[PDB]
Amino acid sequence: PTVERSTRMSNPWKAFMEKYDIERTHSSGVRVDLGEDAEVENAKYRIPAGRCPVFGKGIVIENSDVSFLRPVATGDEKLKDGGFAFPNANDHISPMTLANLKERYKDNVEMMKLNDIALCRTHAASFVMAGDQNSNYRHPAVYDEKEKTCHMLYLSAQENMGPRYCSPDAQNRDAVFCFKPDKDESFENLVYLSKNVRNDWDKKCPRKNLGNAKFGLWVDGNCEEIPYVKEVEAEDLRECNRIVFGASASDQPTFKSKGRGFNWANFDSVKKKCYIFNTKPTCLINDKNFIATTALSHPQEVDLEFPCSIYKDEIEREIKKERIVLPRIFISNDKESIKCPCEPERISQSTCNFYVCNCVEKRAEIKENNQVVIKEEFRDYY
Amino acid sequence: SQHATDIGMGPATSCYTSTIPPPKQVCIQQAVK
Repeated sequence: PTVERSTRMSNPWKAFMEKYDIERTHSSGVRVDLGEDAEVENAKYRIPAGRCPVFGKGIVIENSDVSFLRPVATGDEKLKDGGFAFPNANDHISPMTLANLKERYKDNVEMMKLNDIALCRTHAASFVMAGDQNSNYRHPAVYDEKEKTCHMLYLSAQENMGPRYCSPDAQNRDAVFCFKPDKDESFENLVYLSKNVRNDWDKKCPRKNLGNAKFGLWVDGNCEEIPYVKEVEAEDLRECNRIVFGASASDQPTFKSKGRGFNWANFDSVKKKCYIFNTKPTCLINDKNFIATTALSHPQEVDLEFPCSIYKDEIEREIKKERIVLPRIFISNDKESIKCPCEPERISQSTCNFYVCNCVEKRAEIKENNQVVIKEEFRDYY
Repeated sequence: SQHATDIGMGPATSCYTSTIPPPKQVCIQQAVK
């Protein structure tokens, strides 16, 4: 009967971390999303294309007291007296309460399967321009989860700066307003939705912040710290989430980010510090002092239940296969299961009471650009 | 107008069609300023 260490280099966090691969799952701008081109009347237009919802995002209109959720100004009204939302129509398609969407689609069997956000999104995304369409152009939506109201947006624009392009001067009521995307308490229950958002966003996209956790990089059997991060002062989680959103993937002209950007952040709730980074995380570090957030994530919701069993499940799973080949997992809540040559270290900040075997042959490391690479001694074997 | 296009301003619109059955033409009451 033999016991040995496997040479297979995998990652037990793969299925769990998929929703945090913003470039793969959202695939468009976050702060400013304008990832899809649309030709209307032989003219080219930019529309939001992200596949995930953006929680807590709203549009701040500079030196205006009008919410962006108010309808756009029409005919007899001045530009600066309205918002961004769809205006009054022969059929009241926007704003629409959940009860109204439920009445409108009461006979549609397939639509009865949708969650409130997916229902609002499908509703807004169903409207094609009349006559000569030929276009993929659709309007985005904003679902208000507190007010249970779906708002179609007439304007797909998210940011406008520069004195020559806009007027912040509230005494110049006739001209174009200055605006920017942002997250604040007044927008916290809002859900910014492009026409492309996944109906199964609850399984594939971020929402809740991860308590007792910080984002990390899987380095041959343990979740390690991200070496290159940008530290910022943040009084609370809301501030850290607002900072990461501000620094996130932008499709705004300087233009398709494809979801690449400073999308993730680690919040130290004791030190009051926000560490933002632009490389996708591949695991979580169980640390009682941290909250892991994204630019897509809810400004306040926290899930404190760290998936403690991830390592033990995978070790036990593999042992159900006399040759025993142990996986390259050097962390666990069952210290003996690791089969460590020295005494495993007890991680004090770990709520899962994890033990780490530091004294093992490591075949990978992190380089200057946060890239996990195979060590030179092992490159030939792999 | 190149700036306008670049930041996400859209075409002049008025009438739409829902693709979810039953289809119905919806038109904006007043033209957008």
